[PDB]
Amino acid sequence: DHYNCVSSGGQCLYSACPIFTKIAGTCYRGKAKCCK
Repeated sequence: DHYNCVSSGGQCLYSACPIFTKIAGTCYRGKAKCCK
């Protein structure tokens, strides 16, 4: 979720995770990706 993502150094994004990151969970009731 958003809290876990952000406090674990990730970013919440609805798009593909950007270059040099990869999916590591979700955010925003599962609608977005957590990218790290």
